[PDB]
Amino acid sequence: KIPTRFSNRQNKTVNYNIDYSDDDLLESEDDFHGIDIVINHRLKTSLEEGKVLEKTVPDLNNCKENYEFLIKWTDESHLHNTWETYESIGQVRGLKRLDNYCKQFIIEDQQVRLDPYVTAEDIEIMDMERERRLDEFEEFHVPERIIDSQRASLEDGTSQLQYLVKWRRLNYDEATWENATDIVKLAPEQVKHFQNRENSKILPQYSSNYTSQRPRFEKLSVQPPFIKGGELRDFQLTGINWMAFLWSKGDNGILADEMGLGKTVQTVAFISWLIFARRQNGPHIIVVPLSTMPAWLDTFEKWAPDLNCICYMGNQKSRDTIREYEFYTNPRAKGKKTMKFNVLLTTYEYILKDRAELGSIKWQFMAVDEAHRLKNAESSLYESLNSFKVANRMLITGTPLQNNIKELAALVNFLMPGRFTIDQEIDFENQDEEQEEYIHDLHRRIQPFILRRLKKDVEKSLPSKTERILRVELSDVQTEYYKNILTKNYSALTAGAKGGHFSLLNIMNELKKASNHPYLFDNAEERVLQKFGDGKMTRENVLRGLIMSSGKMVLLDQLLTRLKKDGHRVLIFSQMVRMLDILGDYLSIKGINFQRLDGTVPSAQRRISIDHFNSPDSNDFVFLLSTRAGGLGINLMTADTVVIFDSDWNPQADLQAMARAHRIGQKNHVMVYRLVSKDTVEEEVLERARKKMILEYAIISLGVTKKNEPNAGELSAILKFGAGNMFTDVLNHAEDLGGEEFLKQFEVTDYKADIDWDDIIPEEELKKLQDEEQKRKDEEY
Amino acid sequence: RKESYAIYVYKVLKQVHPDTGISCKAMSIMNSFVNDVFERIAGEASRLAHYNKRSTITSREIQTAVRLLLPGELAKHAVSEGTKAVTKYTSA
Amino acid sequence: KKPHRYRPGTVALREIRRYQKSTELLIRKLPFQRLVREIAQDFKTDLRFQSSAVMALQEASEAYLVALFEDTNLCAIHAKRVTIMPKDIQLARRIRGERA
Amino acid sequence: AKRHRKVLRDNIQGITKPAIRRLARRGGVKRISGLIYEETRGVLKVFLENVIRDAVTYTEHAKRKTVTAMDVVYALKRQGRTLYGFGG
Repeated sequence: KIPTRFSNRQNKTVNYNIDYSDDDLLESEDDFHGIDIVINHRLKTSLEEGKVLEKTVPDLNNCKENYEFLIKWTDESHLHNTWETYESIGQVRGLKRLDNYCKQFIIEDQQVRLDPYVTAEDIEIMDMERERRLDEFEEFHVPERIIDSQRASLEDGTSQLQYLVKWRRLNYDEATWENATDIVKLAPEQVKHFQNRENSKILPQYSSNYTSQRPRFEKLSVQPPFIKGGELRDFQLTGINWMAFLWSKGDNGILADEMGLGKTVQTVAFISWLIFARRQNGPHIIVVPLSTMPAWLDTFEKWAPDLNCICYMGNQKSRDTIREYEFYTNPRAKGKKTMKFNVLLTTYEYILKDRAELGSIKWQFMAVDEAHRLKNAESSLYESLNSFKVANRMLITGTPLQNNIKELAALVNFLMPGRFTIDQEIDFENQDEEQEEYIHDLHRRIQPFILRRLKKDVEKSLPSKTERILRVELSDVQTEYYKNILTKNYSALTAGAKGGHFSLLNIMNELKKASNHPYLFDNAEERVLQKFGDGKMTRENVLRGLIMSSGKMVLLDQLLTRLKKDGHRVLIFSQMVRMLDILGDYLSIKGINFQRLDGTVPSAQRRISIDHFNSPDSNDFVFLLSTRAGGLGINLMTADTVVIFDSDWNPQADLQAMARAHRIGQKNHVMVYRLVSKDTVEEEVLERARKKMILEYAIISLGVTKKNEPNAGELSAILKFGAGNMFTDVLNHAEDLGGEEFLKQFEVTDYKADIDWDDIIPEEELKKLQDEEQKRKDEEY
Repeated sequence: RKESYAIYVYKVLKQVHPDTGISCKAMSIMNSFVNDVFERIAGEASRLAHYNKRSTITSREIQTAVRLLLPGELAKHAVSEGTKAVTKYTSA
Repeated sequence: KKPHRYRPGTVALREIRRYQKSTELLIRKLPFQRLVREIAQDFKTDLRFQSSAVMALQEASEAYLVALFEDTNLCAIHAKRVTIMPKDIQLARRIRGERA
Repeated sequence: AKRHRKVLRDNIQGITKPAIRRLARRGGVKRISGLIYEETRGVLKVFLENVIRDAVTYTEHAKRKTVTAMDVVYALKRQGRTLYGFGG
């Protein structure tokens, strides 16, 4: 209370309050319909004057009387867009946006139209994106969901019924109050869905109270009637039976089906069964990646149209709109608020951002899609999701085990925290019977809790995928760079164009860079150009330096020529985007129509590139990827060959890379070439990947969905394989019990090139390169 | 086992403000301040002992270092504090 | 295109009164880490950095720049001006002894 | 020419114009001329290399490759700029 010590020093009192008020500055401080979005323009202002004066370029004042612009105004609903003119606007807020649209679109469009140096590819891609935008803007007219209805009084308008409308690709901050009449006349299906949601027969407050007394589940041999949708398949119905039988015992599960089998359809049908049959229609939460979430939204709209599935993304005001307009039946009260929605779709970012506003909900079910993101128990998402108050949880993934047993332990501790323990990592050096007994114990422990179906067991029309490991020797530049890094030679590495502070931290990263290409190091192309092509760099020796600098590039060039000779298209996957830049330059000087995708490319250009590669009239031949980008939703149907340029530590990343082209319904035999640098650090990369594949084939593949006696022999055989080193008509795109299948695609096919400097760029390619270089000087540019 | 000054600074804080806490960064700043003042006074007293050809550091050297380093009323109040502490320690 | 524009100087006074109350670092962390690493690779190669070392460098650099800007503002006020110029920084560093 | 160098040289430009403006606002500066920012970047670079050289010397005395916070504290202390909050 009272202090026992004071100061005898005679200080003056000091006001330490540093809070300031700007009330003395209000003299110069204080003492909604404007232009928001300009969508499209029309060349006729009022009427067609004539076809004359079609040449030259218009100025800013010339466009002020010749064009009319489509305007979406501030605080409007994209249906009151008006075709306006500069003199028809006057002076409103947002005129600078109109000026910017006019300048950018009109000036650059007439510049690309009137430039003689414009190819057909540029004009068709510019038209591509142009139409895409115009239509994305056209999709905003269609209503998607009606939130709430009110009675509003206008200026002597008595009472009017006003709907709160959400749009198709817009969000809840764009939800607008609109008249009921044109909303009914526009899309009455959404209106009748709103009245179906108003006096709905399924609410969280009407849920049953099964407390360890859940009824027994009979097997459903037919599709249930409340799941309308399309038509469930037989393996999907078996999945429904497995999910319902595991829920009836009060247990949680991992749906480990391989991609393409429709896991989303299975879990939406299970949610429909939980709501309709067992009357557990309370608050369910589904946490998905953001890129896949439209594929969840339309699945919920199609297969379970009677459900109150809501969407939880966006900024703060949109999530506030969802929170105080759609969570509660009685949002204006302050006591116990019952829930109104049935299913809440959300993402990981808003689990972390809004754990306080979502953790205080008595959830009846959790479904986490792509649960390998939950593979780390020390992550923030694991601590956020594990603290939720949910009765039943479910993990949906394709790769339950990726690197070690600890990730599977984290998944089963997220499901059942305590009944499963793992305290021994599998080591491929003992090979004793105790490890085999431990493996069989983990087999029999997680057997009913994991359901996994492969793409070969169902849909018996999928062509096989063959993986060939090609080990190539190193070039002289690669060998001297490897020797300089491995036996650290700062003086020798700095020598050549004054260095540039060569960083030898992360030695294995530099060894992988040296195994890929010498040009990944700074000031390394100059030495190869000045030592072999005598530094002139005259458009032909640059390609020779690119090909002959790295030992992977000669095999890549031979594969590219052979696949161009045949009717094949190729994806090329790399772990580095700088090596992707190197290959992009190699195909640019080489002159091959290529497309590219990595983390730097935004999602719109990603969609453009994927649609351009998959078009039937595509001139593209090779499509480059960074391996870990794009998620699981990339469709690469048209390609046939996959070249893994750089191997990953995680083999599931390379498996997803191969499954980008090896999807369901593929019409060609997918061929995979893995490029390996001989006697390098990539050898132990492949050894660790082989050990992880051995581990995944041991635990996961032998516990899917008289052989018990031979299991004690074949586990010992696969452990002897796991304790052995894999490193002791070659480019054919063809191939002419399950245990011997796994012994394939681990063989090493050594490739020897022995190609000298003057063999590459033959007389057909050298004549084309020299004529293009000679004609470039005639046209200057 | 970090050998800090945190508990004594906390007891002094409870003497002067019995209902006021302290953050960890402020405690680190206070520990750095005590270490800085310790090494300033000890270095000045070491220099004073070396200047007078003395092999020992007594309370006179510490007193002279306090009157040299601390300014104004801080100096004389610290001299009174240390003097009555030495007087209390000697008699008992 | 809205009315009620503010007078030039009261907004700057508002930021003066705002940033003198707060105590956070006014420089973004990643450009400062890149600057520290770029400066440090001249003296020695293969240098690792603790995060607290970069934070101590940022605290000291921000305190040094704020004190230099106070001396620079005093220099500019002494020259019957309210705008700081590089000659004010040069005079402040010369009187401080950094340029002397 | 998609390929380029991994290293970056304009890391002094990472100390942006609004950062220098905020640092002047903390210093009580009302109006700033346009030539202030290059001078401020040069002054900051000189101060940073002066501190960093001494910290690196303290690091190589201990036979280390990692610049700890204590080396930065000692480097700032030797030139007469004592910094609290990191020495404990």
